[PDB]
Amino acid sequence: GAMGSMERASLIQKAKLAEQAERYEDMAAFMKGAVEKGEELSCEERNLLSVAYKNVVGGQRAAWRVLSSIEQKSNEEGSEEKGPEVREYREKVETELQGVCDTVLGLLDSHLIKEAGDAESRVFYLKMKGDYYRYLAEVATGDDKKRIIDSARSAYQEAMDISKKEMPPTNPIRLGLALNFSVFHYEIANSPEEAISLAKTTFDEAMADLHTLSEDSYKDSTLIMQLLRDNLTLWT
Amino acid sequence: GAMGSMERASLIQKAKLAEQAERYEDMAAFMKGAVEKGEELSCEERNLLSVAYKNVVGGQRAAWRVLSSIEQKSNEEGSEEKGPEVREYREKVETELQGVCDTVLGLLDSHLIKEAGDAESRVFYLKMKGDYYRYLAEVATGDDKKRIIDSARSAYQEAMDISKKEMPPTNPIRLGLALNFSVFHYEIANSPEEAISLAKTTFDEAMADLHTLSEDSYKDSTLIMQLLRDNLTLWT
Amino acid sequence: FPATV
Amino acid sequence: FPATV
Ligand SMILES: *CC(=O)NCC1CCN(C(=O)C2(Oc3ccc(Cl)cc3)CCC(F)(F)CC2)CC1
Ligand SMILES: *CC(=O)NCC1CCN(C(=O)C2(Oc3ccc(Cl)cc3)CCC(F)(F)CC2)CC1
Ligand SMILES: [Mg+2]
Ligand SMILES: [Mg+2]
Ligand SMILES: [Mg+2]
Ligand SMILES: [Mg+2]
Ligand SMILES: [Mg+2]
Ligand SMILES: [Mg+2]
Repeated sequence: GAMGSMERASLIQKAKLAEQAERYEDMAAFMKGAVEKGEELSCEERNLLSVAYKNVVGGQRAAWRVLSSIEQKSNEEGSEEKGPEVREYREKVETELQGVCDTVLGLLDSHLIKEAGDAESRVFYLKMKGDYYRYLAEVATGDDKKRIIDSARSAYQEAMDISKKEMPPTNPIRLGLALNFSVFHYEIANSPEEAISLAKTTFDEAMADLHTLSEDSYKDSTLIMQLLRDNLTLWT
Repeated sequence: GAMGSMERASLIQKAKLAEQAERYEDMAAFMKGAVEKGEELSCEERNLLSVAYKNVVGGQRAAWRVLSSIEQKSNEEGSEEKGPEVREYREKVETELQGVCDTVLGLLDSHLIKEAGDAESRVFYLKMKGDYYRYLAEVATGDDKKRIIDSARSAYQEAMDISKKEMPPTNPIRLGLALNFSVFHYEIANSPEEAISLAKTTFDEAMADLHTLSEDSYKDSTLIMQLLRDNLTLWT
Repeated sequence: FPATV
Repeated sequence: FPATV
């Protein structure tokens, strides 16, 4: 909307500047503007989009967890009543978080995903779709909790199916997708065995393909493999 | 404005929650709301106000310095032209920063300072006045640079005069004021000898009064004394 | 909390 | 940068 008058190239340039300045809200707005120009995004541009919103929602999630913990403590036995302020402020942060998720999901639905034909782009966007439904799921408590969870699962599953067909087992997008879908199983779907199985199988299949990679590709793949191992260690 | 319908006590409670959640923009808005209720602030409340805006403007200053450095490099010989984007975005951040400073100065002028009769409150607010004019000075480049600098100097000077008359040399507000006024001299007023002299004299006069303090007062005083020493080490 | 990317 | 509080 407000970025309608700025050149696409200028928005991209400014997103990169905002990243350098750790101005992630600005970075997200610039990339939102870029997406709304209607052209497909390059790999670098998709990274700017994801980095920006990851940082924004990351901060909101951290704040929501702080406030939720305080709220939970206030509802324990022996806690002397403090009024509606804790709930109200947790709700405020929660609503802002949901707004950011809805914004990202909106961009994916209008029209990033439908125009993404290459495996690398389509999987990247579907992973994002899974991730932002997962963030919605983390705060969901009502009649829509189950549908939100299934929306996350559905997006992750479509991404997994394409990634298995079209990309090598060491592909960083394939690896990152599996990492996050594994976390979905553990943290959202109450399926810790599925989480562990997915992380293990992904790790082992990547290990067997490392021999094919250059030094630079090896670096990115092994970094994510270490995250899979970290989670497995956390869970076993 | 938007906080007009919330109870003063609720605003204070929410500012404390926002602090715990590291939501400093929210914290500042809540405290702005509290100030606008029109009642004087307690010591704890003055701390919430200062903490909130310190963090907000601190982030803006850090971002402005990043962007200014990029802009400066783009104006060196051999740098291949990139268009107006760097200047535009530095200006955007700069304007937002100035807006925050103007907001704080507004609160001090309407009507925190005029209603502050006790030395501890009046010095606290005048120090803030000096600080936010200093932040304006850091980005000032036009015909108002000199007047902005003199506004900072004037506020700091009135604060110093009251603090010397009314507070012990170990008082943390007196110490923090002197620390910052010293930085003003070094960084803004191009008076490094005045900066060094002020830091030295403040340190030595505090040292001689430490014997009067309890363990808790000793802790706060010596912490700020170490900052004075750190600056002196940086400058000599 | 577990690692995601 | 120098220390302020
Ligand atoms: C367009 C494109 O190919 N983007 C993906 C690319 C993968 C590597 N990368 C990273 O920043 C790290 O890994 C991922 C980030 C995002 C996604 Cl969706 C998957 C992997 C970040 C984590 C790491 F462990 F440090 C490895 C690199 C850049 C973007
Ligand atoms: C109402 C009141 O008395 N507020 C001042 C009080 C001083 C101590 N303090 C701090 O957080 C530290 O020092 C200052 C902060 C602000 C100001 Cl204006 C002066 C001193 C923070 C720096 C430190 F070095 F860690 C020492 C304490 C709480 C507020
Ligand atoms: Mg154009
Ligand atoms: Mg809600
Ligand atoms: Mg399987
Ligand atoms: Mg009232
Ligand atoms: Mg300007
Ligand atoms: Mg003197």
